[PDB]
Amino acid sequence: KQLHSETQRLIRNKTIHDFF
Amino acid sequence: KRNIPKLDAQRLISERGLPALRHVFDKAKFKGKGHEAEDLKMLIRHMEHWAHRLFPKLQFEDFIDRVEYLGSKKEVQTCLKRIRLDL
Amino acid sequence: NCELLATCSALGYLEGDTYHKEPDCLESVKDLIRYLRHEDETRDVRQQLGAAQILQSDLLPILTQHHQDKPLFDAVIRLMVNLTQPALLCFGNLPKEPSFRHHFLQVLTYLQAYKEAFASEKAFGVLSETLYELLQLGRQEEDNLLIERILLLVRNILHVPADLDQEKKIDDDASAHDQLLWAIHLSGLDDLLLFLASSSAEEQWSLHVLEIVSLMFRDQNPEQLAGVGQGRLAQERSADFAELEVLRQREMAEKKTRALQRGNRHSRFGGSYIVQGLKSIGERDLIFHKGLHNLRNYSSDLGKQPKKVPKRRQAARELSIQRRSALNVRLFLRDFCSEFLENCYNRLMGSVKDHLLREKAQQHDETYYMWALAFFMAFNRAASFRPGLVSETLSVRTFHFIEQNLTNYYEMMLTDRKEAASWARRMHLALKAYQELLATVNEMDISPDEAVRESSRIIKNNIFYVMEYRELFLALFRKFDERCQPRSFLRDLVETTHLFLKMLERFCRSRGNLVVQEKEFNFLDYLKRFACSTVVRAYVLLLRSYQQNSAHTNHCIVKMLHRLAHDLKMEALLFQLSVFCLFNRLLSDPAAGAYKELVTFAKYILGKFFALAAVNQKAFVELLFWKNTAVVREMTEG
DNA sequence: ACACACTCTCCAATTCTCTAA
Repeated sequence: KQLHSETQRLIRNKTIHDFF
Repeated sequence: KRNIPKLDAQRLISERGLPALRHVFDKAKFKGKGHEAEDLKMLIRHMEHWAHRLFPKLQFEDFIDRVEYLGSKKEVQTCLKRIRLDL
Repeated sequence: NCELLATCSALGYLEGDTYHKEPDCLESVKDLIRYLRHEDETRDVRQQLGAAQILQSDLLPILTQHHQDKPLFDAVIRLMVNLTQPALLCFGNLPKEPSFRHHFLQVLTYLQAYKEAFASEKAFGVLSETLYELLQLGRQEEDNLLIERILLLVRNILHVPADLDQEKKIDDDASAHDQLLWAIHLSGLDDLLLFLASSSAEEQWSLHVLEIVSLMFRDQNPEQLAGVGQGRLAQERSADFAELEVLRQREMAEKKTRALQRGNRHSRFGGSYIVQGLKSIGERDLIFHKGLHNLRNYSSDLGKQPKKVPKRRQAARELSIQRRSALNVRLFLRDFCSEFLENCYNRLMGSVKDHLLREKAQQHDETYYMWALAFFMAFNRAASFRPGLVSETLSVRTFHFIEQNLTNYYEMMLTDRKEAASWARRMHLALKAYQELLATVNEMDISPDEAVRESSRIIKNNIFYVMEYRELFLALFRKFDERCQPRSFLRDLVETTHLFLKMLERFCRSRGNLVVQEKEFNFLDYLKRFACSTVVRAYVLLLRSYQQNSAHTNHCIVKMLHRLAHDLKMEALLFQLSVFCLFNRLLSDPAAGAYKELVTFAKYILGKFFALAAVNQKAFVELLFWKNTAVVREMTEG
């Protein structure tokens, strides 16, 4: 229980002139 | 007047229902391994035949829907306890 | 009628191709506004203006030719913005009253005509030039208002739906929406959308651009859109000849089966037979009046008409159908989509998420934000670009946000009966987006990079440790209903379930045991929850359309069904007469060769049934009824 | 005397709501 839970828990520009 | 017939629980637990079902298959025969398709055809043939005894008005699929709904009622459980095991 | 038709004439007149306004045209449009300011709730002035065709007759010439008068241009734009506002917003809903329904339909008819009228590229060209000038200011409140109303004008034009029922066009032809979209490209107006989406300071307009872009792409799914290429001409030509061939072949085969079933002599040739020993519903043997050949496939129900359903007993149905636009439009859309993903997605999503978090009193529509991420992530994945192109959305906050939204929609669908249909639609949209998130984390596992793989493990770890994601599927299956949701929702739900179980199984293999929110986990115990007979009823319903279901759909459902029956030993739960009827039809169809897995699974479970039936005759009763878990386990004991 | 078209009624099936098993 404890060890698996612990180890698994511990994982957690352009202007408009340019366009148009 | 307006004596419309319909399939309710008391009709479903009558002789042409579950009792007739219990006795229809004891004359039948089945071929088993590699013949499951044919056995299913035979089973459905007898089932459509039996269903037509109980209420000759509905199509078979519609009848199955009525039985599926009507199976919920305690009245058929009072008969099911007899059909299962013995009276 | 005549009053408006007489007075509205004041705006001007047309000389060949030169339009001449009246010297008091501005006061005239002000009077048109005064009419609308005192319009009836039936929208009578709008119907009158539509009947007089003022917008088509005068306003388009005024905008194209007389736009140099900026006050007049502004007046005309705001007038038609009010006139073009979508009917659902004007009436507030599709009316229940037949009189208001007729007025709604007529208003929408005029809006459809306006949408067709707006197809002239000159309008979009002037609008784009005007907007290009306005953005050079880096302005007055009236300038911002003109930008606002320009964007809203094109929004309103795009928004009113196309009558595909009126058009009835074949695929690769252009609908009204398609032609108008092509006109957007031909005007160059699309470039301004990409500028507005990419420029940081224009964030207030980016929220509108999201609605514009999402309105454009509605007919094309991103996977098939990513599929397109210059060789598609020969591909469609050859494929269509093949499709026509198989269609003709199928009709021929079916005809011949019917022809053999019918007798050869004419319909008055007669005869009568007694089926000796087969008793009637009455006391005596059946008398058969039909042709001799019919007894080869006899079932007594063949003469009966179906049961007449009540009006309110009918299930839900789709109001929509799949389509493809013209190849020119498809190519343009693909280019625009590629450029948006290349330049604009992450910045626009950050801006929209910022506005949705901050501006809650303004009640912005979150469904567009979820639509856009669902669409662009799918396009990106279909093209299999680097995950960096969609970086902003790759975080835990998205999963929590959409879970609370989807569960809110679920709770509202249950509680708010008066709007349960719309709540169901909102919930369905959220589910679709969530499925794409799962597909995305699944994809990056098979990438070559350890860093993104570790990020994938982090996300999946949180999703499986927390309760909500693993409980949610059971919550949806528990409350699925034929009036509430159509079968498309069920397809999406079960396929997402298969994907979730696949990733869960792969994650559980990492250690000797997985601990979760606190208890030691067990994959088989989690799967035991799905042994509820209601879930099986939903699965059987989805299985009735196996020939119309996709290959992926059929694979997913049959894989999950075999696992649940075999490994949990809950096989007897599938002993049902409805299922057996479907199995009978399945094995009767000559197309069975295409469905090897399904027919072999069917024969396997029927073998189990007949093996039990040979020992215990009570199975013929149990076949009529649904089982509680205890009954499923008790049937083998007897 | 024997067939269509139309109008109209009353009986009881389907669902909402409250309650017990």
